[PDB]
Amino acid sequence: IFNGRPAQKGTTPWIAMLSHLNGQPFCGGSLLGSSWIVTAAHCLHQSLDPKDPTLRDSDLLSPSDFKIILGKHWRLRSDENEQHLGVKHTTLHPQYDPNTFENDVALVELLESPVLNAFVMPICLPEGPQQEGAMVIVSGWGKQFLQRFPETLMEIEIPIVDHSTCQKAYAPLKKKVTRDMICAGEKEGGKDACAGDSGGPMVTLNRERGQWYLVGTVSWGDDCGKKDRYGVYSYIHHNKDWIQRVTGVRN
Amino acid sequence: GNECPELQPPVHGKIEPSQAKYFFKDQVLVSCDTGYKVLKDNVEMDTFQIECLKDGTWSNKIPTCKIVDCRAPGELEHGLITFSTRNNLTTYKSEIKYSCQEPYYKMLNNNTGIYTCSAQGVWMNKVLGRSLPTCLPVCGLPKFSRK
Repeated sequence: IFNGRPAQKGTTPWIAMLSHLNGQPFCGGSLLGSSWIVTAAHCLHQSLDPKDPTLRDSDLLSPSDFKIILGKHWRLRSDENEQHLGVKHTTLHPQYDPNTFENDVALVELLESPVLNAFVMPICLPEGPQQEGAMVIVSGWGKQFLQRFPETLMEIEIPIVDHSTCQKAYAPLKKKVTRDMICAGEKEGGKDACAGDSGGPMVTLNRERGQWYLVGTVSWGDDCGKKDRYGVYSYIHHNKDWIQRVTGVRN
Repeated sequence: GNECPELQPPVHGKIEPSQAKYFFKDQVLVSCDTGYKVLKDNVEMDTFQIECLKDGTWSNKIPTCKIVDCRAPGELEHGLITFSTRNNLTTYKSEIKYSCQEPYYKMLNNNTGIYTCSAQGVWMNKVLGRSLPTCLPVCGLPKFSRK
C-alpha cells in the first residue's frame, strides 16, 4: 500500500493473507461466511507466457502449494490470534480473462474452517451498488513508496471514482475498464494499492446498521501512486450471484 | 373352568379384552398410552400377553408403563440447548429450545428452535421435523474500534 497508515490491531478481522508454505506473503483476501476466502483470480495462477496467452488448469496454483492465515496483523512476525489454514479447492470466475483482468475474482475453499472470534470474523457481501464518491478502506501487506515492506498491515481511505471518468482516464492507455470493475483513488494520486496487495479487501461502513461490507478486491493499477490514474478493483456486487452460487453465503 | 381374578390396568395403560370374568385359556394384552411403553425387566415393548391358566391363576403379573425417552438431542454446532425448566428431562412431551452462540453466530428462522419429544422417541420441530437448525456466521461487526 502506498501512502497508507498502519491498521489498528483487531479492526480488520476479515482479512486473509495468502502465503507460500514457506511463509512468504504474496496476496491478500477476505473471509466470507464460515469457510471461504475471496481473492483476486490472478493470485491463484502462474504467470503466463505472452506467446501463449491463455489460462489453463496446468497454470493454476495447487491447494497443497499455498496456505491461508487469518487473524494476522504483522506481515512477517506472529500473534496469538493467527490461524494457519490449509486449502481444499480454488475456483476462479468462469469468465476470468488473464489478459484484461476482467472478472478477476476467485474463491478459495478452506480445508479447515477457522474458529470465529474477536480477531477472525467474515466480511459481509454488499447489499446494493456503490454510490459515487463513497469513502472505502483498502488494506494490505504489499509494497509502499521507495519499495519497503511494512512491519504491519497498512490501510488507505480513498473515494470511489465514477466508472465513466475511470475509462476515459485509462484511454490513453489502451486499457479497458469493464462493468465488473470499480475504481478508487484521487486524481492527484498518492494513496493506492500495489504489488503484494492483490486480492486485498476494499470495504465500507453501512449505517445505521454499523455493519462493514466488502465492495471490491484489489485487481490492478498501472503504476502505484501516480497522478491522473486510478486504482482498479473487482466489483463484487457485479458477481455477487456467482459468489453466492459457489459459496452459499448469506448475510 | 376356573375363574381368574379381576385384573387392574397399569397406570398410563390398559388391558384388553375387558371381560366381567376371565376363564381358563383366556388371553389378554397389556398396553400403554401413547407416549409410553410396557416395561419388562429393562426391555420396552408395545404389548405383553398374559393368560388365565387352568389352576385359576394368571401366567404373569401386570407390568408397568414407562414414559418414552427421546434421550440426547442432536448437537447443534455453534449452538446451545436450553431445557424447559430444571430436571433436563428428555422424555415424552417435554421440550428443548436451540439457540446459536452469540455474538459470532445467528440462527436461521426457518424455525422457532423449539424441539419437542415425540411419542415415537424422536426430537421434532414443527417445521424442520427431525432435522436440526442451522447456525450461520454473523458478519462485519468488529469488536475493536478505529480512531
